Amino acid sequence: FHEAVGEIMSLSAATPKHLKSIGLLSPDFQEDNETEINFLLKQALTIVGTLPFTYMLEKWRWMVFKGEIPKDQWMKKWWEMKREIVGVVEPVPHDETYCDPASLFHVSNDYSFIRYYTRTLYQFQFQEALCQAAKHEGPLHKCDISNSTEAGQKLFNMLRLGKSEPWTLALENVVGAKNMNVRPLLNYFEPLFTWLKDQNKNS
Ligand SMILES: *[C@@H]1O[C@H](CO)[C@@H](O)[C@H](O)[C@H]1NC(C)=O
Ligand SMILES: *[C@@H]1O[C@H](CO)[C@@H](O)[C@H](O)[C@H]1NC(C)=O
Ligand SMILES: [Zn+2]
Repeated sequence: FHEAVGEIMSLSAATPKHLKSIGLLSPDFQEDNETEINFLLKQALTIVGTLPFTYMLEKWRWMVFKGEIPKDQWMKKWWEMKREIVGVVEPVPHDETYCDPASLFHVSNDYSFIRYYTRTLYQFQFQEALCQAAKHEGPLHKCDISNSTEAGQKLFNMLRLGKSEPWTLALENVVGAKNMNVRPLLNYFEPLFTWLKDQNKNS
């Protein structure tokens, strides 16, 4: 929750609407659909890039800790999972002597990694929610929650809650749902999704 709340503010502030309203961006600057596509793809290379990697890493760690993977089949299973979840193949073969996942900082320093997954969703579930109280009409990526007191009050109703109540109840106070949902992310990236589908006709 902490990082999602921190991140939605930056997501809204980076919009060209707030930039042209703050004076940094000249008012005589109309955003072309090409620039919107470029910005969406730059965002996706981070947001949608990290999701399969995070999910695969956490699944491998859970399967190791649960004993489903034998100690002599770790790297085999790891590079098997990476070839069908992340879609990434190792350039050179690795035996059980390697510990490639341990080369990551969060693995060798004993940090839970699933946090970076849910945080990627929650923010969008927040953002898509906060644009409803802000009465946004256009695409989600152009939404700005500024100047709208209703969205701020809806957010604060959960912010003041803290840990006193279950996180599901906190979600229902903003997104109106008890379980995490991925539909806001797809709604956010739909303009990029259509363009990507159109660009891959022959590939
Ligand atoms: C919010 O209100 C201020 C005050 O009039 C205005 O300057 C600004 O353009 C409005 N919109 C945004 C996105 O800041
Ligand atoms: C932007 O819209 C124009 C008008 O339909 C179109 O010709 C152009 O291909 C579009 N570009 C992108 C990146 O969507
Ligand atoms: Zn932070």
